Amino acid sequence: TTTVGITLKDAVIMATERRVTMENFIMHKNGKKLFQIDTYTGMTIAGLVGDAQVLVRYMKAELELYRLQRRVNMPIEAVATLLSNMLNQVKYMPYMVQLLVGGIDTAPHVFSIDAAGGSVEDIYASTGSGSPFVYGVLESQYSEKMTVDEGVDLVIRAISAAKQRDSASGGMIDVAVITRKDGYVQLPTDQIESRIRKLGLIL
Amino acid sequence: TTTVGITLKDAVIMATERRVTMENFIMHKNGKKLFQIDTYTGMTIAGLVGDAQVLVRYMKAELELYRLQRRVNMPIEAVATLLSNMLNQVKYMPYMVQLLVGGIDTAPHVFSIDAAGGSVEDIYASTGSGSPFVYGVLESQYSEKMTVDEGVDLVIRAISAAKQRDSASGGMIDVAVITRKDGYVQLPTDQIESRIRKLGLIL
Amino acid sequence: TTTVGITLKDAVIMATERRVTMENFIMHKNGKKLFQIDTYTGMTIAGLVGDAQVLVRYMKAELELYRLQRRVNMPIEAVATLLSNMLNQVKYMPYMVQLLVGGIDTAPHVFSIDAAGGSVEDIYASTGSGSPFVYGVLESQYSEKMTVDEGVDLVIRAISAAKQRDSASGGMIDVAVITRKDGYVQLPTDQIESRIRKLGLIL
Amino acid sequence: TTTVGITLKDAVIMATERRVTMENFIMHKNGKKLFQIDTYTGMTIAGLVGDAQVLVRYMKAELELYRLQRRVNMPIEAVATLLSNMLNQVKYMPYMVQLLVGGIDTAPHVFSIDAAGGSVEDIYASTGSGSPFVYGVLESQYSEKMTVDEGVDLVIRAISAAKQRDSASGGMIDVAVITRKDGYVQLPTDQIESRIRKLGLIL
Amino acid sequence: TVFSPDGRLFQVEYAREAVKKGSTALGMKFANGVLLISDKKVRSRLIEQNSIEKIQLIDDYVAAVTSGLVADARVLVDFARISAQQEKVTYGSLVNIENLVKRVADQMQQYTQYGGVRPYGVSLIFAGIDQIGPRLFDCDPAGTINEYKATAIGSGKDAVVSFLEREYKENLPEKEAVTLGIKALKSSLEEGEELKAPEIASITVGNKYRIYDQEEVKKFL
Amino acid sequence: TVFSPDGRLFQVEYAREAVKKGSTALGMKFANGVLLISDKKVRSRLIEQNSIEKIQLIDDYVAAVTSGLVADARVLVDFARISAQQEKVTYGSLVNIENLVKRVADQMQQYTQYGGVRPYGVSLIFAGIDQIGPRLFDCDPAGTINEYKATAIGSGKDAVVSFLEREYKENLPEKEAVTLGIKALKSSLEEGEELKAPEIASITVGNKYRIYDQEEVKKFL
Amino acid sequence: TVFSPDGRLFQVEYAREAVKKGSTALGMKFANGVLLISDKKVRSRLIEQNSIEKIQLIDDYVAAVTSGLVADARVLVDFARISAQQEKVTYGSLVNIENLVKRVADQMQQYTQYGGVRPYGVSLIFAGIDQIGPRLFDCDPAGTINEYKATAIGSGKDAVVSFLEREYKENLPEKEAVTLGIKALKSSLEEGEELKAPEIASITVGNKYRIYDQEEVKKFL
Amino acid sequence: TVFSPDGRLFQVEYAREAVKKGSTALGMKFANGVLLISDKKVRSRLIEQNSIEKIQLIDDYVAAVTSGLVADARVLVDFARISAQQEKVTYGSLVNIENLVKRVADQMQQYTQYGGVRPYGVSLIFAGIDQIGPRLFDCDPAGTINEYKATAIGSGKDAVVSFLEREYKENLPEKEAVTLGIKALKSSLEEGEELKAPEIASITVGNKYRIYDQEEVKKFL
Amino acid sequence: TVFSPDGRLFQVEYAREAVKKGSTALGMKFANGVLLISDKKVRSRLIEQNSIEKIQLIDDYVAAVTSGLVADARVLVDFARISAQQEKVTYGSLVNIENLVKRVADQMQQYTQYGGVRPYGVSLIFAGIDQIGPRLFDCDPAGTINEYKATAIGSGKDAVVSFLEREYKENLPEKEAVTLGIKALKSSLEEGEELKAPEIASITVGNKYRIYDQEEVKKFL
Repeated sequence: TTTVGITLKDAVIMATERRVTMENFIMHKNGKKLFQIDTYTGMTIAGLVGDAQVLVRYMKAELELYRLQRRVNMPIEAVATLLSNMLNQVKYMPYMVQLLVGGIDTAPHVFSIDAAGGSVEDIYASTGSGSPFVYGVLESQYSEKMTVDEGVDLVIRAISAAKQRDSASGGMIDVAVITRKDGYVQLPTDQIESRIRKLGLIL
Repeated sequence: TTTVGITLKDAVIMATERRVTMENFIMHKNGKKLFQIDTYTGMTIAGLVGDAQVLVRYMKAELELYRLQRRVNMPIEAVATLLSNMLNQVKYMPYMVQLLVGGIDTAPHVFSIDAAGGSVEDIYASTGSGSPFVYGVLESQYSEKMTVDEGVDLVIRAISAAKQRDSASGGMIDVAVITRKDGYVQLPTDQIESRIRKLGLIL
Repeated sequence: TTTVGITLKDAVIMATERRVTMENFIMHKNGKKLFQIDTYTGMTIAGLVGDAQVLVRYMKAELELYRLQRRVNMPIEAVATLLSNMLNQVKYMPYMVQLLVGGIDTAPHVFSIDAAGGSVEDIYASTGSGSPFVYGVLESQYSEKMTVDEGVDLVIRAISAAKQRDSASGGMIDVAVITRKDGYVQLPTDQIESRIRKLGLIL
Repeated sequence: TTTVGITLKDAVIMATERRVTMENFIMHKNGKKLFQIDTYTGMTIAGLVGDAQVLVRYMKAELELYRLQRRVNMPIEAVATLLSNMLNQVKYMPYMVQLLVGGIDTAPHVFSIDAAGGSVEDIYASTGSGSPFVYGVLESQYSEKMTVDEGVDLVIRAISAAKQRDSASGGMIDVAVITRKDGYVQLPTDQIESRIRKLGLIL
Repeated sequence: TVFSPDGRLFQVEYAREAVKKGSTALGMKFANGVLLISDKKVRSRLIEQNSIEKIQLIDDYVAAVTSGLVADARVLVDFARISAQQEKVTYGSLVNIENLVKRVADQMQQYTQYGGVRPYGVSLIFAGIDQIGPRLFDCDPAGTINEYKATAIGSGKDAVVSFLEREYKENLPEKEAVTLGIKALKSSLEEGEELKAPEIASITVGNKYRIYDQEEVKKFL
Repeated sequence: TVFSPDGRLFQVEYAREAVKKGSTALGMKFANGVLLISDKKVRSRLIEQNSIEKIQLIDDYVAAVTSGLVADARVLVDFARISAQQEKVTYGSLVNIENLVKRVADQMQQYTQYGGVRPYGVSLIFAGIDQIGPRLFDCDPAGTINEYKATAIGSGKDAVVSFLEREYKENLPEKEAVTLGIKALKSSLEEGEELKAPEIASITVGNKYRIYDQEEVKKFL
Repeated sequence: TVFSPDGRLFQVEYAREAVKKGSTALGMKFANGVLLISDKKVRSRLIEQNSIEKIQLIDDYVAAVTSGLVADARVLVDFARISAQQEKVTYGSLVNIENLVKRVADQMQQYTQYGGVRPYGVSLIFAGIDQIGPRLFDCDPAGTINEYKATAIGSGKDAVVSFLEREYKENLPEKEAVTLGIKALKSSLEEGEELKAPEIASITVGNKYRIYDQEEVKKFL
Repeated sequence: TVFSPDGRLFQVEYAREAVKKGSTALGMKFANGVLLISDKKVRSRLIEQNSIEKIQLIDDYVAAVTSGLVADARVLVDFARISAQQEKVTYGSLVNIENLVKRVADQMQQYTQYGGVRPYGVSLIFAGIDQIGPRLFDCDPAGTINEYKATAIGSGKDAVVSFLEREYKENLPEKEAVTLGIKALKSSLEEGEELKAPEIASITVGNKYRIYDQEEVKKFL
Repeated sequence: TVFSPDGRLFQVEYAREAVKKGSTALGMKFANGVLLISDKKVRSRLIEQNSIEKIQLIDDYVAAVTSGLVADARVLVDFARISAQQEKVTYGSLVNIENLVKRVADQMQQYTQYGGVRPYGVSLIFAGIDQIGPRLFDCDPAGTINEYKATAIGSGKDAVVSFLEREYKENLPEKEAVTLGIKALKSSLEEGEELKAPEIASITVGNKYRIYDQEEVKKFL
């Protein structure tokens, strides 16, 4: 699994690969690991699949019911605190996942949540098994002054560099850009294939 | 993790580093491990992250509800006794943390609380993995006649000396000074960088 | 840990050291392990710290509520029987402590209570890890005809001899003398330092 | 531990030593292991101490409440059957003891009860760790035609012979003689010391 | 069981009306000791007199005499026995009789609030020896405790109490206190009725609880 | 079930009114033994006489005869049997019959407090041999126990008790006590009614419980 | 317990009618300390005066005096003691007496909503020393708390309060406040009645709770 | 609590009759802030004025003023505090005050269906600062919520509301809104009554909750 | 809630009498879409108009308008929201709105059998888009569901329904259906009353739920 979250000024760029693997065996070449939880909020799952899908359904219900009962979207620290309280109440019969929550609430935020409920905000985060290769690219090429398109090209370079050296990562890259003006925008396959083919990458 | 509490006359100085690590791997270079629980009271967490954050949320609720119901802040021995009763009621499905509670209740106090609920008051305490290096500095350089600024410089020297020799400790130092006159004062980043750069330290 | 109880005619002398240790590491150089449970009754804890502090709070509540409901202090055999029934009701999720209860109820008594609830009365008892050195001193120098001051000097010699040869024992010695005339009297630090310095001991 | 029960015509002689030991270490040189449960009935405990003391308190309550509700003392087979039903209802979270019950109900009886509730009546029984030495003396010197004083001298010889060769047995011997005429009679220390010194024994 | 506009509980008053139809009983403190005296009006010759016990033992130091409905009295005596043995298991001995009386009376009070249960129609007298010495108590169907020195319960309460605030003096011996209690019990009866042998029980400080046999009572008549 | 202003429980009084419509039954203590006699008025010729049991065994040492509502009587006999077997499992034997009667009567008392249940309309007579020897008991729908020497329950109680306080003497043999009980049961009937064969059961000390067969009863008529 | 069309709870009003028949009690704050005074009308010479406690201790810093039905008062004092010891176990000390009063009064309020239980007919006065110093409270059978400086409960409440809004001044010493409370308690009585020795209890800031002995009260008369 | 043939709930109407006997209270929204004003009619000189709190804090951003029965008001304020802290534990902060009011009012509605419990006789006013800014709410014993801009509860509600639909204007400063609320509270009183010092509390957007001290209120009179 | 001899449930009839006092509401199906119109009679100028929501959203595809008691309406809307989110968690999407209405109405039916609870005095109108397209439902306090094409609930139901069985035609556009609903809502009012701005909400097939803003409604007047 490979999972990236990038905070830029007025923007959150989150992206993944799509491979589902059974111990060495590529069971599914097109998974879905990047979800829209709320209008300005997306989470991204890694780890076991069934636990993570249950968490996605539950958080879509909780955030939509919150939005209906309160007339304004849930803040991102409250989303991450809600997942922290949920994941920590079991702790011994645990959900074996790790999650990223990214969104806009007059400030872009990326929260990284582990299997026991420790939510930590950071300017860029990455979960999965291909995580250290992404962290290797983002230690050397990330800058907080980048535009949105340089951010998308950076995350495509990071996940491509993780796909070259991790065997549990691969497939098409799903990128989603979250802004206040346009909202949660799932970038199309054609633009991502154009950026992959343009930057000199064969995926 | 590295965590210091210092009792001076009319003052409590508590401080930490900021690194969150997964077994050798620096997951987050800016955590938050020093919290304000009450107007004159701060705790400081070490150990597992999700358990410690749940304890922080619970103790903020308990101390604020106590303050509203009783019109006067909770004494520090009652805060530490409340954490002792809370942590000891599980004891077998335990919270795997260790905590410091420091505050002013017409006397400065620092309580050290372990994972099973044994609260012991001491004039200076230190929790975390970088704990013995801090205890090495504080055995040789602590004096009860110090001023507040000599105390802040001492805790900066202790956490810097722990950051040099522990790999699970690092990052920016968060210092908070608790007095009766000014209250809980989180010292700014610029003053701490000025004291680090002034004392001859590169962090 | 080192813990002594001595029965003399019309007197009970109980005393401890003050060191709290984490496997080789002196976490706290001033603990509190000698408590006053009732007006003529004191217990003394050894073992795990959080369990023992919970037992101290519970027994203070039970003996004070007994004294209010019944207009006369609880007999010492009933205190030890109450701790025996309490510690034995768990027995499998146990409190891992060992306790001494000493008091005056028209006869001086010292009861030794283990982690499973076996209360045995004896004329002198000692718990902790430095227990056999105390038993070595008390086998050769205890006499039932001693005065109170010879008793206090004896317990200071016993705990000093345990501090020389046990690494988990150390610190200042807390001595408390329980009589019918004066009650529970915690002896001051100055008198104990005077008796330590007078008998030729460096602590 | 060493524990003897002897049935003679119109008499039951039960006796013990008094040592309480922690794995090699003589914690208490004067325990109490021979108890009076009812006016004509005494039990005798061996094994773990706290479990056995809880069993003594419970059986004193049950036999006294039986005597008040029914105007006549409980038969000995019903005492042993009551302990058998009590000890067997746990069986997996067990009381780790072994017990003797002796008494007069127009016939002298000695019942031996183990940790799982198997009560067997016998003419002489012995529990504890020094049990086989007592059984060695009683196989060769017991006779059913003995008087009460020859019985007391026999049990003193048996427990002395167990004290010579078992390290977990020792101390003063407590002998109690149960008859219909005199009842439960705890023999004094002076008579037992006179019989020990008279028979040529140093204890 | 609700309040009357006068501020009264009617089921408790009617329970006291059920108490006023029981056998007359006395409790008298004498010099280091307590007496309990109960009337034993066995009407038929067919009732076995070997097992009519009016003075119930709760402990070999503590006894009680009941009046009112006899079935609720048997229930409260059984609860008092189980509570006494719980105090002996938990603590080791029974230091104060007053808290045994408070546990029985807090059982009796609880049925004077809850709507799904009627009050007990029983008044009790407790008596015994504890560390404060000889103690005597009276318990009222509302759950009301009063520590006394001489008292009566039952049908002829007012004649006996009216006798014992003019004829009772403090530190009597045992035989004089028994004789005073017997002539009190005769003062409760109207003429035509002679006392058949009542039941008398005594305890002194240090000893256990001694119940008088038959010919000693007939000598004390 | 609440108190009347007189201090009375009305459901217990009405339950006793339900008891006064049952079959007449006797219990008589004789020289080391107990008798139970019950009337067996089988009206129709169509009722099977092979299995009409009026004297129920609770134990092969302990029996009971009931009166009142027969369904509540069957329930109380089943509870008495289960309680007797619990005492045999827990202790090993049944030392006192009185505590079996106290467990049944403390079952019967409990329905005279709680509002969601009516009292039992059954009076019982217990009888048997324990370590105190031959014992005979009577249990009243309030839950009231009285140990007796001769008693009756049912419709014709007062004629039988009024016969047995002028015709009963203490240490009769078995045949004389059966003959006295049969003429007591005839003294309960008015003229026009002849006794069809009643049911008689006896126990002596040491032996088990012996129920009389048919031709012995017809000889005893 | 339902609403009246006037907007009233009738069982609470009738409970206050039950409170108006209790013994008169005072609480007075003096200069760093609190007084509690209770009347001790022992009528019979047969009531033991060694153990009549009108001023109950809940803690060696906190005491309470009750009025109304004495059995419900005993229940509420036992609940107050258990709640005080729960606060000492959980926290370590008792920082505020007001929350002890709020736990007792939230026990008393709960029975004024639920239909299966009647309200408590008890008014209480709490008093003691905490970190805010000397504090005095009054608790009403609806569960209503009022912090006071001088108050009375019981039968003669209005005479004592009417005396203490014309005769009470703020920072009295201990002896002057006791003398003022005693003449207040005399002002409640009508003529013909003389005070037999009442019960007075005091606490000052820093010390524990001191209950006056007998001859000091008779000197203070 | 059942329906009337008119389609009415009578216990809710009678609960509103219990609400009409409380102290008069105001809530006023001013320019980025909320006011709560409560009347403090302390009658006796013996009531301690240091701890009479009419304006209860639920949060250092959220306060409420109650009217009606004061014990049920204390219960609902404690439930509001525990619910506020549950929202802070679960989510991290209190984003909307309206759902706190909906949890309190859904507690109050639940007792207007179930038959074993009476409704609360309390009307509340909530007030505070959330992400939608200054918000003011009113809660009716049926459990009915209305968001307002100026309101009153209690005895003199109609005089204050009738004053505030002719004298209230939208974006007042703080001092003008306090002065308008004080003359509204004077408009509720009849002649002969002068205001002793009421309790005024205010909050502005960004700051915490500020309760006025004594001499500022006496200056604002 | 029991049967009348006519075969009627009286608490349901009285609950409908409570429904006849609510605000008038319309639901109208137009060409691929549903309308909900509610009257917004805000009387005082002090009620905040920013948060008076008469048309509640249960889902961004499904909305409901309530009439009757507003507190029970808030409870039923909260139950409808939680039930909708349970169907989204369990299945993944909300395929049929009719089963959401059946879960709400089977909650409302359950209180019309059990004796310890009164019925809901609320009638609801559900509306939304599912796989069968635009659907409109009405729910009656007995728990009775009827799928409609145009309906009204509240006080002026019969004037609006009587208007819409002579003025309603099937496949109107959105603006014509809103104009017809507004003149229906004017047909419910008597003279003297002018419509202040009501609340109108619409959904079309494929889109989400669109609530009209203020100046569009004032243009539609």
